[PDB]
Amino acid sequence: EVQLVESGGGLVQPGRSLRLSCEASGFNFDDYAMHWVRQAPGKGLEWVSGISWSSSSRDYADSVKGRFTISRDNAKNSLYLHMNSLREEDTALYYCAKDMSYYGSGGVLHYYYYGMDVWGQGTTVTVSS
Amino acid sequence: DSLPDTKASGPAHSKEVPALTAVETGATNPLAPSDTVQTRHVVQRRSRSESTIESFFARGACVAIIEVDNEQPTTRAQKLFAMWRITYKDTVQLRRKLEFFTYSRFDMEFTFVVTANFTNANNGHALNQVYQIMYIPPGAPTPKSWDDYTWQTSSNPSIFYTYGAAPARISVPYVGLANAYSHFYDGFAKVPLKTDANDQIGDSLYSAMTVDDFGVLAVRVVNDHNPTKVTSKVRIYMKPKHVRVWCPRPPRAVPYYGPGVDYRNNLDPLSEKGLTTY
Amino acid sequence: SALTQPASVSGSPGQSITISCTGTSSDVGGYDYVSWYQQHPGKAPKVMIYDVSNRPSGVSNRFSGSKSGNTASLTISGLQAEDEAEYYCTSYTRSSTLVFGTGTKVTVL
Amino acid sequence: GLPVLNTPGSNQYLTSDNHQSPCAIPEFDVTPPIDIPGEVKNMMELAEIDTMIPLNLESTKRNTMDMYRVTLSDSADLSQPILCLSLSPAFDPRLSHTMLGEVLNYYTHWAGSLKFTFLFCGSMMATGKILVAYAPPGAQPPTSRKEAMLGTHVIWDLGLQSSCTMVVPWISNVTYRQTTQDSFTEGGYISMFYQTRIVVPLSTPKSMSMLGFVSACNDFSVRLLRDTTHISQSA
Amino acid sequence: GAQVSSQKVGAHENTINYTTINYYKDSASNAASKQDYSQDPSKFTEPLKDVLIKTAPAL
Amino acid sequence: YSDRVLQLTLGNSTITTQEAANSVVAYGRWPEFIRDDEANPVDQPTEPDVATCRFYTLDTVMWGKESKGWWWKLPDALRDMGLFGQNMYYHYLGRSGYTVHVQCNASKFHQGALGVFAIPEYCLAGDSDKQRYTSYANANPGERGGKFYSQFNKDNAVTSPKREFCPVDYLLGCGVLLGNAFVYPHQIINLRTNNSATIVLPYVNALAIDSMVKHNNWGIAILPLSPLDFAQDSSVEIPITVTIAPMCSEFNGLRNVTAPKF
Ligand SMILES: CCCCCCCCCCCCCCCC(=O)O
Repeated sequence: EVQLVESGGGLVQPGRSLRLSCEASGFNFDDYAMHWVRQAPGKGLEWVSGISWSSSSRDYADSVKGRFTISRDNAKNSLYLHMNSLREEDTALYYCAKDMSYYGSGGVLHYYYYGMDVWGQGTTVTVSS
Repeated sequence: DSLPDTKASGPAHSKEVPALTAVETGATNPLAPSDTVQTRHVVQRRSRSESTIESFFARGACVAIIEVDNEQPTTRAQKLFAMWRITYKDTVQLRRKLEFFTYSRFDMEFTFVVTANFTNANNGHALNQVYQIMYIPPGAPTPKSWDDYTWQTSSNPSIFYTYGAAPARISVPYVGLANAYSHFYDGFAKVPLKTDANDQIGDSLYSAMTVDDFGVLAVRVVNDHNPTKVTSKVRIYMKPKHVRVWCPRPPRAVPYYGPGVDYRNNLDPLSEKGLTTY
Repeated sequence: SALTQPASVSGSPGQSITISCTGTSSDVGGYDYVSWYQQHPGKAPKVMIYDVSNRPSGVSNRFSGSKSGNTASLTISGLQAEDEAEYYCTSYTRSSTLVFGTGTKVTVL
Repeated sequence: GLPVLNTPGSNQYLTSDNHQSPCAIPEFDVTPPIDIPGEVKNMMELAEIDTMIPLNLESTKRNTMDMYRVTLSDSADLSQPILCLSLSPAFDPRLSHTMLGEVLNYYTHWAGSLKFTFLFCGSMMATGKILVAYAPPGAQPPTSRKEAMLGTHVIWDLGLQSSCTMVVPWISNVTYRQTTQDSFTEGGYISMFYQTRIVVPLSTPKSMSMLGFVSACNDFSVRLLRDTTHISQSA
Repeated sequence: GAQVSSQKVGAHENTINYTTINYYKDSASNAASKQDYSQDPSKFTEPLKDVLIKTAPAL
Repeated sequence: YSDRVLQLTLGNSTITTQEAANSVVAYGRWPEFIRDDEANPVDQPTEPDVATCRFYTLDTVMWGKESKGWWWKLPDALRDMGLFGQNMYYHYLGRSGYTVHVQCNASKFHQGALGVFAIPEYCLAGDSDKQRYTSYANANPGERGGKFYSQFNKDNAVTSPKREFCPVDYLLGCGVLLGNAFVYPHQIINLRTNNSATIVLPYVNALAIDSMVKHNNWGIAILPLSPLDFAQDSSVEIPITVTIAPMCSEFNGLRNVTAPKF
């Protein structure tokens, strides 16, 4: 039913920029929160960034704060991640995930991120000189 | 309805001084030109008719744009139908005019303008299209597909518009919960208590009163899908009628930032000019 | 910093196993948004428990969760061969961020 | 049925028309009103209220609270003006953003009289006199009191009552002026000068500020409605 | 049951009336009559408890 | 009799002044109770009268030479004022007017000016990127009040967002030029003319009666229009005091007591 498809992965040199994309279908993408999660080869999951149902609320992890940027385009059901000043440590598999946030007990908003219930297959990004 | 006339005046040498006042009291001095200079008698025929509230608000203004498509469905992302939350904060021109006042009370009028075009030149074959606009009040079920059972519109109002005809038009009464609409609200929806287990039990956003103020509009094209894609957009216009207002406020001076009263970008509206330069 | 989890746990078929995830007051100890995910090699993670103790539709009843203090626990009963996989804990943080656990691998004897 | 014939203009949409239309929620139960304080029935009521003028607008004063206050002192040279303005309420950068200017910017034509009020914020022991004048267009803008005294003017004496008011009467050739930059319908000039000077005793502050206000008289009106340039939306 | 009223004539050639009728039951469908009236701005300009004549001293 | 001398009396409290300017009644309306043809809830109201309608005095603030301003809100500022606060917390609904009296005195050799404004539905702006993100505790200061700032500095705290306001003085804290604030009820305290300001505020709202713990319907803003100065010295400062008295109060829906978390 619900599907998430990522794209834009590739091989780039250190210190350069790259952008990723994620498309969603089967649900009201205009009215949900979204997340980016990356997994280094043979390592655990690391939370990268997330955006709420309003573009104002937008958070980043300390390891990528000031370098990465996240944005959404509700007209095309697309979620983007802009990366600048890449480092070799950023090589990992990137997933696009859907949060189950929002829909609280009525008069509440900018909810905490409840958690992810749907995951995409992910795309691979390699940084090497 | 004409303005008051001007009275003739002559020289003055008196113990009463209307030119001196004290603004500390919080009042404005109600002087007239005859109180300071000699004046002639003038019959006045100018009027203030074109400045009343009805005349000020008697114009239609765009508030939203809705985009829909028509092509044979795939599993990819598509826009066979769209939904839009009713609000006037998506555009600034009408918002600024409304925010001169704290409360208001009026009827409403809507008008819809529809346009379409092709996207590929391979065929150029398509027949006339029909659009459906359904109003979903709060708490009603929402569509999940362009052809599910929800579109039966058993009790929801709906409009069927055929392409090429005159714009559709509707009227709505005052549908507020209180005795007047509130353009500003200085409060919260929930209050945290000392006995709460965690913070989210009372957390809420500042100055937000309700989740769904007026509902959503769902738009689709009832025609089946032609061999070639066709794209359309719907524009919505709004005109208040029978207007009343209370408690005037200063107008907005810096760019809007979100649905609140926040301000980020410019904060420098005034330009430079010399102190003693005409 | 990631939440603390044991490196690995082992158990024989038919037994019951428990995994613990620990944090602080700005974490599991402060909010009820805690969820558990399961990942087989070469597969995307699958959600098993959310809101501490709720199971998604279609998940077996053999999984359960609970919380106390600053520690949350995941319990697997009726251990089977197919349960061999990695498990992660997640929680909301008062700094408006999600945090994943270190991860644990389940070995079936 | 009844024969009919369609005239030009059928099926058009004019945003300023006035016609009936069907209702979408028939038999709705409307909430009755109540008596809320502070009802407004005309926009000129807002224009007839005093508001401060950003008189200074120097390079380092603009967009700060210092732009509302003009400085006076007892050592200033008495042969030069204190401030100067151009009587164009909707265009002059000083008068444009007041309440009167904001209301005017939605209209193209205006006509009537204006009032200027000034407030003196010195100490109780300070005293002096000041001259404020208005000169209709068509001549050299005033640059000295000898010239400013020939137009409409008021002599202000500082005392127990701290504020004084000047009225700018309606003098024009056209029946309505425009709200844009245009020399065919210019309004005139306004200036202020010392008469005598500020005097203070010992152990008293030697410099002080002054404030100004502007509002419309009861014969002011505006007719043709238009859009405003004070608000913009980015792509 | 029609309603007639007098126009405020502008330019002249060389009283004029116009007619209006309501076709819908619900009031929200009516047009705008625009026969408005003014009021006194005293509530905004002189909200003082004791009001003094303009020629008398303010204090 | 002169209008520069005035006396006020409510309940068991009295106030006197000898250098007032005049009294202002906002929008020319005096406080009153609810009429039968305007009521909404059907329960019997409670109106203690003397027990709640009296002058309470807030903490004093010092007018420094570099101060930018102060702001309060109502009925928030009166949360802990005895029986008024008790009735506010024991009932679901409430309604009342107010009388505001501001006090500030100085010699004949000082100079300066304060602007006092009463603003209905006085919303304020945030300090971070997240819109409408300020918290209840920070949005309700109490009798301590708040302050203005001369410029907008965007919050960049690393540990937590800090969820506070950031009012800019010349924007009045809500994105409008200060010069236009005189459309609201107001008075000016000019040290060479007067030493106090009095304003009477009726109940302004879109409803006959509303909750008091959730919604604030009036705001008070004090801004120095002209900075304070004294003879050839820069350490001068003088106090400011604010006194408020509810008028025609009535509370309707009774239940167990509330206890907000601050
Ligand atoms: C088929 C179309 C149906 C349209 C239904 C419209 C529902 C009511 C809309 C009311 C708009 C009110 C805008 C002003 C509100 C405010 O000032 O807060």
